[PDB]
Amino acid sequence: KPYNKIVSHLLVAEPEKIYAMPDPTVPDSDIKALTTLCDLADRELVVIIGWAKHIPGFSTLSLADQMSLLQSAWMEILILGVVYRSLSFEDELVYADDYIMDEDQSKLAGLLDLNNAILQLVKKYKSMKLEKEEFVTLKAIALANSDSMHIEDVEAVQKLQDVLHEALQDYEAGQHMEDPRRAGKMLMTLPLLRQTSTKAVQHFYNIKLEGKVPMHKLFLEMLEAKV
Amino acid sequence: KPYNKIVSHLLVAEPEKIYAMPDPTVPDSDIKALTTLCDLADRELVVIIGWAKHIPGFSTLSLADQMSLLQSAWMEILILGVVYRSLSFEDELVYADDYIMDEDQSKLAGLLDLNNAILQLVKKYKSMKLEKEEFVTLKAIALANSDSMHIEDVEAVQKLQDVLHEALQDYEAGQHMEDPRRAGKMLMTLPLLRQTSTKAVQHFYNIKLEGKVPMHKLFLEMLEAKV
Ligand SMILES: CC(C)(c1ccccc1)c1ccc(O)cc1
Ligand SMILES: CC(C)(c1ccccc1)c1ccc(O)cc1
Repeated sequence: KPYNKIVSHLLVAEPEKIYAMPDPTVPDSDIKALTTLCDLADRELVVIIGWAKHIPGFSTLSLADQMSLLQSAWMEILILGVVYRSLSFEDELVYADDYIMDEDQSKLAGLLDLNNAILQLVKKYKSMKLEKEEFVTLKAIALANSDSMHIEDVEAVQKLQDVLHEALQDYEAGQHMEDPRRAGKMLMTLPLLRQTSTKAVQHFYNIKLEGKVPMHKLFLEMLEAKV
Repeated sequence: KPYNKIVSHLLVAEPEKIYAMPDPTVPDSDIKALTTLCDLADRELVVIIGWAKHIPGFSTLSLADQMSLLQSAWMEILILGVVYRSLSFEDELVYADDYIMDEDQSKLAGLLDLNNAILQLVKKYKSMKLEKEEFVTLKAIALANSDSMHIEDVEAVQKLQDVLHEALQDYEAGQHMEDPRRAGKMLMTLPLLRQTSTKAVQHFYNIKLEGKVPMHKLFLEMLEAKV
């Protein structure tokens, strides 16, 4: 009862920060902004795949089921990261330490509506005082609960959901006795995460189809996955 | 402890069944199918607005906040209804007793992908053995948790969420002692409901823009709401 092992484990499994490194030789444009974001996402995806192996039971799934979960959840994981990094900021999104977007920049990149939705997620989590413990557990839950149409072992995936849900419940029962409904409140933030992710995916799929922004192999693979 | 009053209340507040009444004089087409569905939805929307007043604290919200919740949640409520009606069927959606769509009909109407997503929701709820008690409580939660950008009294809306979340938790603690994580499992079905609803809204917005399917006042009002 010092607190949940799965939560502790997810905390130590947390990947190091990644830099966006916008090209200082390129003039600022919508194409620059979007090229930078997609490049950053491609590198994050590598780290996410590595991170997932630390989740209890994930590496025991078939490679196919592992990839199905990742192909469904990837954008929710990416978004939750930016959301968390942005918690101590106001009306700004911390994509990286060297890449913090305010309203004007979002307009320039054509991302005003998308970044406003992400800011809505930030707003909700701020008022809830989302902790790192909660963030890492929610990223794991979003992976397990990602609703892929293509799952082979449905029951094993449901088991993984249950293991991580239990970790959230246990953590909340021990750490937040003042609110016995905090775990459920955390789970009730997942629909807006799903909604914002669905919008981000279609948006960047549209950018992919327009052909003006170069994208790397892994990002494209994730983007080109079937719903 | 016979069981939760809010749940009992929602049960008696449950609206009577509505008929689709496809026009028997009109030849079957995609336009007929979609005209019928949108007409049915328009009449359901009237009943949903009436139903919401029975939810504790809802009518105490300002008219603006009431309408914001409804304009964000309406499609999730409509979808959850079809999902529930379809639970004892296989690969068919019971839009109404006189309007049950199989795969072929969905293809004809251009709804294959949408109806497959709704069937995924059905599949999950079947395996969970979703009860009417749970269905009615989830419709209410989806309304309160609908994530409108336009809320005036955020704290009152959060209170409504909490009241209905508490009802779900209490019901599950009393009725399903074999699974102390069933309430959370119910909440973890809301992201796919949100996802499917977002897709249904854009789809029918596209149909609205094409101008070939006539739609009524209230349905259009709900469709024309800002995200
Ligand atoms: C490019 C992408 C997918 C993005 C950018 C803007 C809005 C939504 C997603 C992104 C990139 C990096 C990241 O950490 C999170 C998301
Ligand atoms: C027309 C609409 C919004 C619909 C139809 C097909 C797929 C998704 C939504 C609908 C209509 C009636 C209904 O009970 C639930 C949904």
